[PDB]
Amino acid sequence: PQITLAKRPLVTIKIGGQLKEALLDTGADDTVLEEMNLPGRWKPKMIGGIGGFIKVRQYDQILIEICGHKAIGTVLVGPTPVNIIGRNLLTQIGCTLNF
Amino acid sequence: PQITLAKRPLVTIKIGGQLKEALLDTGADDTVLEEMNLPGRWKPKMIGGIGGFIKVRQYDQILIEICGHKAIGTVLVGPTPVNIIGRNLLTQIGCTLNF
Ligand SMILES: CC(C)[C@H](NC(=O)[C@H](C)NC(=O)OCc1ccccc1)C(=O)N[C@@H](Cc1ccccc1)[C@@H](O)[C@H](O)[C@H](Cc1ccccc1)NC(=O)[C@@H](NC(=O)[C@H](C)NC(=O)OCc1ccccc1)C(C)C
Ligand SMILES: COc1ccc(Br)c(OC)c1C(=O)O
Ligand SMILES: COc1ccc(Br)c(OC)c1C(=O)O
Repeated sequence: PQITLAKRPLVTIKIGGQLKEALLDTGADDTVLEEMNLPGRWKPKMIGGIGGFIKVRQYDQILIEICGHKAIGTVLVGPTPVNIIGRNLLTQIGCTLNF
Repeated sequence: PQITLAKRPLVTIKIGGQLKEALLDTGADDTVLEEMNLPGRWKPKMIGGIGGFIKVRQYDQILIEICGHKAIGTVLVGPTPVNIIGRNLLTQIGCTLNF
């Protein structure tokens, strides 16, 4: 698809067997999801942005389906007000910026 | 151009008489620049990111050039570590996400 930016690029995703929306975010190095339960091991990490830092649980090898495209990578789960798809997954779905 | 996302989507911009690198940021509603002077009498504005909210300065009617594409709009200035080009400007230069 081609997505214009008059509105936030919020798209349907599937993760952990659940339908969610997430922001296709070219300004995010990493993928950061709203607090949710995922099974298995994780490691404590912190990530920084405009407000300072938040603490997140880092999960590896998480599958996310993004507009029907599969991506697998590292996902951080924590107190973000928006699910963020970062560049680690955007490259896997062949996402580019064009102008 | 077509910009892949293996690395940060940094491009050169011109603003306030200064050449700078900035992030083409689809996850940003607004454009936020590192501490600098801009012409005009600013208004206060709150913006929110990972880590919470910060208070920044809003300058309206600011000229910016982004890879040869001229734009005019509102630009925020505050304690960001990276110059961020947000959707308010990305739409003006005809920038889309594609996959
Ligand atoms: C999502 C993260 C992985 C992320 N950071 C990274 O990729 C790397 C690992 N971080 C990094 O390099 O951090 C270094 C450092 C360390 C300490 C503190 C400062 C910075 C990031 O925050 N990326 C942001 C840009 C940036 C990148 C590097 C360093 C600093 C910030 C935006 O691209 C990203 O798209 C976020 C997503 C977001 C939305 C809101 C809450 C949580 C996450 N957008 C934003 O931060 C923008 N906010 C918005 O667009 C919000 C949604 N709108 C808004 O504030 O509108 C005004 C409004 C407020 C209140 C009422 C009325 C209107 C901001 C740049 C303007
Ligand atoms: C550095 O500290 C953390 C980072 C991520 C997480 Br998740 C943490 O646990 C809540 C902690 C901590 O031990 O407080
Ligand atoms: C009013 O919309 C927002 C503005 C800034 C931020 Br930060 C928001 O959180 C993601 C929201 C929102 O929850 O929709």
